[PDB]
Amino acid sequence: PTHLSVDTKFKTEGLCVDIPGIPKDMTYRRLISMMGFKMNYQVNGYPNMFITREEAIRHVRAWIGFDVEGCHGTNLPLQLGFSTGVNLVAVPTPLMYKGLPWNVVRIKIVQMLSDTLKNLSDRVVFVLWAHGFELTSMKYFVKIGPERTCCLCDRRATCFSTASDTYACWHHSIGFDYVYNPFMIDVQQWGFTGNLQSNHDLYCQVHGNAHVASCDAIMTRCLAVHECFVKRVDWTIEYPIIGDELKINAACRKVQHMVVKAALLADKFPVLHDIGNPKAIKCVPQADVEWKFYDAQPCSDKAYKIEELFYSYDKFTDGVCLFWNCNVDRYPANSIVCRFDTRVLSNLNLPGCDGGSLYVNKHAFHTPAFDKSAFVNLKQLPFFYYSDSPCESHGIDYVPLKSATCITRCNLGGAVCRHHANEYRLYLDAYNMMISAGFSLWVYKQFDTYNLWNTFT
Ligand SMILES: COCC(=O)Nc1c(C)cc(C)cc1C
Ligand SMILES: COCC(=O)Nc1c(C)cc(C)cc1C
Ligand SMILES: [Zn+2]
Ligand SMILES: [Zn+2]
Ligand SMILES: [Zn+2]
Repeated sequence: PTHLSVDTKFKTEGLCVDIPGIPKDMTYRRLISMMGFKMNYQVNGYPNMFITREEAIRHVRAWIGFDVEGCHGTNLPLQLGFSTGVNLVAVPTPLMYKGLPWNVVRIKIVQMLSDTLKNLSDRVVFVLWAHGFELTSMKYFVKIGPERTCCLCDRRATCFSTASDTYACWHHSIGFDYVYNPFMIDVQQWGFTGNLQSNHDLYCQVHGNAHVASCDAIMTRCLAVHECFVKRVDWTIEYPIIGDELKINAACRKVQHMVVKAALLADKFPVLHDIGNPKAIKCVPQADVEWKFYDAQPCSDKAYKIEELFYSYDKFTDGVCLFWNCNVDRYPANSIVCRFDTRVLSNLNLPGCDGGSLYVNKHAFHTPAFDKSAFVNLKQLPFFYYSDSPCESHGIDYVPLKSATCITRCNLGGAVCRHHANEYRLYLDAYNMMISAGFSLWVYKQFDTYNLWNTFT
């Protein structure tokens, strides 16, 4: 059971207002045929246009919500809405475009999907709340057949051009007019009571219903993200590397060791309460401190309430609390915090449910909306580099470093050595990588790097 059987049953009740008289008994095979496509008994990598919830989850980066609303349908104009906020009007002859024939609408669809998806995925998954018009409109912009490769590269073909009779991936599709071998999933097949807006609004207050097709496309995809990543969580699914995943993760580990090490050296807390991932390891193994761990999985729905995390019966007020990606409603004043900023624009961060974002880096993590009020008892952690390692080069040309934030014995002594200058510049690069990936760093108000200078005596 790798792919979705074309002989699987498809519930058609949601389709009968646009398509009156639709048979109750229906398979994906008959549905695809009714959509004007022909599968021709082809065992060439594309067994079905529709996919399972499990395949959809593995391909979350390819998700594009799609809705079609009849403005007046062979005789009537259709409004094509996508979760990118785009609305196109197709004539049979929140960005709104005026009525145009299918031959030009299809060119815009290819361009839009290609720019959105080229750095996210090898495919497109149309996420629907199917009522009929969206399925019957696909024949005007989609072509299907065997799996193919790009004419200019080795990636799989996602587009076709009738002008040159060629196939292309999302990176090489300029001027292509057809979407080739797209995938799709109907959210209505998952068993819901009531319409799209009533199910979406149960969990999300950030997406409204401005009554246009793109609003429904956005609500549709958001509801699918809620079901697959908020209410259901699977950390055993691995996602491919598409960007700076490894550098970002390495940078996070470097910054954590640095910040926690200097907080312990500057304020000498007797105990550190490490709250978060139950698989955490001490980030400063040589530190004197009493290291105590508290297990909390990443919260994917709402931030943890500090009262439920700390109360219900031990002394968190003693020493310092470390919340490394442990999203709480209000941090205590004695904290060291790393909190992901859901508003960050990146190829790793996908739009999520109710202000949250879906951060995909090896695993998918739905993260509650970033809230500046969580950090009221703390301040932003300033950049700094600290090193007690000896000044000794060993073993990439040089320019002398001058910086008030290079906290080393050589800078204290008046002149930064080559070793600490190379290490500072590498650390600053890792730091900038982590911040630009969306991570934010917060610290207890008494934290002062001036206290690190006397750790060299
Ligand atoms: C970060 O979590 C703080 C906290 O309250 N943890 C805790 C729990 C949950 C149960 C018992 C019996 C004891 C403690 C210290
Ligand atoms: C409950 O924690 C109260 C608090 O603010 N603790 C604190 C103290 C007392 C001294 C230093 C230098 C730093 C911290 C974080
Ligand atoms: Zn290509
Ligand atoms: Zn929503
Ligand atoms: Zn040095």
